[PDB]
Amino acid sequence: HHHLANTSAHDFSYLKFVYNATDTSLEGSYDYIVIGGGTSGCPLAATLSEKYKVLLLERGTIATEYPNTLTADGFAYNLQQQDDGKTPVERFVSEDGIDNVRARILGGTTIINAGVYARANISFYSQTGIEWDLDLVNKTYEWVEDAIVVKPNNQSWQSVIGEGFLEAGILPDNGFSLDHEAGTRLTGSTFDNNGTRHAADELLNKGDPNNLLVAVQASVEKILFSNLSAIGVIYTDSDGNSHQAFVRGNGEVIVSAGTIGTPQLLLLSGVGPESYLSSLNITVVQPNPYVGQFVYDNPRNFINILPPNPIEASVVTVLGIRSDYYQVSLSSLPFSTPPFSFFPTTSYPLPNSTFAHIVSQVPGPLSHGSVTLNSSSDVRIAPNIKFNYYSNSTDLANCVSGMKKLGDLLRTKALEPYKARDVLGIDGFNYLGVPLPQTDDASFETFCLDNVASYWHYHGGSLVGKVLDDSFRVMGIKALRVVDASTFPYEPNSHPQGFYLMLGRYVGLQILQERS
Ligand SMILES: Cc1cc2nc3c(=O)[nH]c(=O)nc-3n(C[C@H](O)[C@H](O)[C@H](O)COP(=O)(O)OP(=O)(O)OC[C@H]3O[C@@H](n4cnc5c(N)ncnc54)[C@H](O)[C@@H]3O)c2cc1C
Ligand SMILES: *[C@@H]1O[C@H](CO)[C@@H](O)[C@H](O)[C@H]1NC(C)=O
Ligand SMILES: *[C@@H]1O[C@H](CO)[C@@H](O)[C@H](O)[C@H]1NC(C)=O
Ligand SMILES: *[C@@H]1O[C@H](CO)[C@@H](O)[C@H](O)[C@H]1NC(C)=O
Ligand SMILES: *[C@@H]1O[C@H](CO)[C@@H](O)[C@H](O)[C@H]1NC(C)=O
Ligand SMILES: *[C@@H]1O[C@H](CO)[C@@H](O)[C@H](O)[C@H]1NC(C)=O
Ligand SMILES: *[C@@H]1O[C@H](CO)[C@@H](O)[C@H](O)[C@H]1NC(C)=O
Ligand SMILES: *[C@@H]1O[C@H](CO)[C@@H](O)[C@H](O)[C@H]1NC(C)=O
Ligand SMILES: *[C@@H]1O[C@H](CO)[C@@H](O)[C@H](O)[C@H]1NC(C)=O
Repeated sequence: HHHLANTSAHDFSYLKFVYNATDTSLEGSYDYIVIGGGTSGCPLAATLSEKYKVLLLERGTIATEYPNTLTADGFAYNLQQQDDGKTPVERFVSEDGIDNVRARILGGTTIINAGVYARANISFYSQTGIEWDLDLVNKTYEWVEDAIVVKPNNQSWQSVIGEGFLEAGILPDNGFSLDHEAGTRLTGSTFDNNGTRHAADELLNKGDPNNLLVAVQASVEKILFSNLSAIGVIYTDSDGNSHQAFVRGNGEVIVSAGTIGTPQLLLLSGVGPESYLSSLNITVVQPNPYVGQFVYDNPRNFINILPPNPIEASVVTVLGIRSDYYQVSLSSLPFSTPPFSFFPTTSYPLPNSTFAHIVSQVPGPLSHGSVTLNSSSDVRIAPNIKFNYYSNSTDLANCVSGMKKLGDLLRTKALEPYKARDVLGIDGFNYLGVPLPQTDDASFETFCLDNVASYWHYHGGSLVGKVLDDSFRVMGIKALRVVDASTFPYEPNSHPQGFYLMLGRYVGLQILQERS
C-alpha cells in the first residue's frame, strides 16, 4: 500500500486538451477513437495516447459544471437533481419497474458513484478463461490506485457495521485490504480523507497532452464501416450539428459507452441480431444474436433503521463478503427530496432523521435480460432495458441467505445501541419502509421479490465469448473493440469500478503490444 494516493484536490490539468464538440477542427483522422469518456474509456484513451493520436468522445460535459459531483457530501444531491438531459445523472426505469441511473459526464459513473474501491476476486481471471497477464493486471491496479485511491480514515458508522459483520460471523477479519476475499474488511475509496472525489477523468492526466484530444458534449450516433472494418464515427454537438472522425492504418475504434450505451450504439450501427435489426429496417452490417443480450443487474435488498440518537453520515468503506452475498451499510442525513433510484420507486417514504441503509447484494446474478432500441435512429433516446430480477431461483435463494444474515447483524451487540426500544427482538429498531419478516423461507422470498432495488452494478450486453473475442475485438469486424462493463456476465467483485478502471488501461496496453 506504499503507492496509494493521498489527500489532494481533484486534478483537472487535462482540461488543457478538452474541447467542445462544436469545434470542427477535431474532425479528421486519428490512430484511435474511444467512444465514452467513462470508467474504462478514460484510462484506455490515456494509455493509447502514450504512443498514438487519440480522440476520446464523451456525450456529457466536464464535472466542474456540477460541483456536487466533486465531494462525498454531494452524492445524494446528484441523484436528487431533475434530469434535464444535460445533468451528470441520467434517470431510467427498467421494464421490470425498478428506478435506476447511469452517468452522463466526463469520468463516467466514477463521477457519481459511492466511491468504494476493490480489486477483482483473484478467482475471476481463471473463471473467465482469458489468458490474462496477471503481473500486468497488478501493475495496472497500482497505476490506477496511485492517482485516485486512498486508505480511508475511521468513520464511526463504518466501524460499528464492521464490528457487527464480525460478530454476525462474516469471518475472518481482513483488516485494511483492497482484495475481494471472504470476511470483513476496510477497503479503498475514491473519496479522499478530505471528502474530495477522485475519478476516472483524473487518469486522463497520465495521457500524453501532445497526442490526446477529448471532445465533450459529443453524442456518438453511428459507427462507420468499410474485409469488414470499422473506419470512424458520426457524432453531433450540443447545437445539433454533425461531425465525422476516422481511424487510419492499423488503428481502431473502441466502444466504452457502458452496459447501456455500447449495445445501443452497436445496434444503431447495424451490429446485432439479424431478424431484430431487419424488423426495424436497420441495414445489418454484422449479424450477431447476442448484442444487447445477457444484460445483468445484481439485486440490492435492504432495510433502513432510524436510531433514536443521531448517527454520523459516512461513505461506504467496510465490506462483509461471503460467496453468496456482499454486504455494506451507508449512514446518511435525512432526504428532503428523493435521490432517484436510491429507493426503487418514487413513492417510497423518505427519512426525516439520520438513518442507516443496511444492504445485501446478490452475486452473479444468474437472472438476465436485454437492451433493445426505443428509437431506431436517435442515440439520445434511452434504449429499453429489462433485467428480469429473480427469474432464476438461485438468485432468490441467495437473497434469502443474505436477508437472514442481515437479521443476524441486527441481533449483534454492535447494533444494539441503535435500537429505539431495549427489547429482546429486532422489532426494537425503528424502520423506514419494510422490516425483515420470520423463520420460514416463503416470507423471506416475498421480502426479496417485493423490495428489490438496483445495486447499480449492472453489466453485460457485449459479452466476451458472445460478441467479443478474448482480446475484446467485435467478432467479424476489424479495427473495432469494446472495453467497459458490457463485457462480462458476472461481477469481478462486490464493487466493480476498480476492475473496469484497470481494464481500460490493460486493454490499451494489449492493443499497443499487439500492434508493436
Ligand atoms: C449510483 C451508482 C453508484 C455506484 N457505486 C459504486 C461504488 O461505490 N463502487 C464501485 O466499484 N462501483 C460502483 N458503481 C458501479 C460502477 O461505478 C460502474 O459499474 C462502472 O463505473 C461502469 O463503468 P463503464 O465504463 O461501463 O460505464 P461509464 O463509466 O458509465 O462510462 C460510459 C460513458 O459513455 C458515455 N456515453 C454513453 N453513450 C455515449 C455515446 N453514444 N456517445 C458518447 N458518449 C457516450 C457516458 O456518458 C459515460 O460517461 C456505482 C454505479 C452507480 C450508477
Ligand atoms: C503519499 O504520501 C506518502 C508520504 O506520506 C508518500 O510516501 C507517497 O509517495 C504519497 N503518494 C502519492 C501517490 O503521491
Ligand atoms: C459548446 O458550445 C455551445 C455553443 O455553440 C454551448 O451552448 C455549449 O454549452 C458548449 N459546451 C461545452 C461543453 O462547452
Ligand atoms: C496480484 O495481486 C494480488 C493481490 O491483489 C495478489 O494476491 C496476487 O498474488 C498478485 N498476482 C501476481 C501474479 O502478482
Ligand atoms: C479539503 O477540501 C477543501 C475543498 O472542499 C479545501 O478547501 C481544502 O484545502 C482541502 N484540505 C486539504 C487538507 O487539502
Ligand atoms: C420496413 O420497410 C418496408 C418497406 O421496404 C415496410 O413494408 C415495413 O413496414 C418497414 N418496417 C418498419 C418497422 O419500418
Ligand atoms: C471468487 O470467485 C469465484 C468464482 O470464480 C467464486 O467461486 C468465489 O465464491 C468468489 N469468492 C467470493 C468471496 O466472492
Ligand atoms: C420507449 O420508452 C417508453 C418508456 O420509457 C415506453 O413506454 C415505450 O413503449 C418505448 N417505445 C419503444 C418503441 O420501445
Ligand atoms: C439459472 O441459471 C443457471 C446459469 O448459471 C442455469 O444453469 C440454470 O438452469 C438457470 N435456471 C433457470 C430457471 O433459468
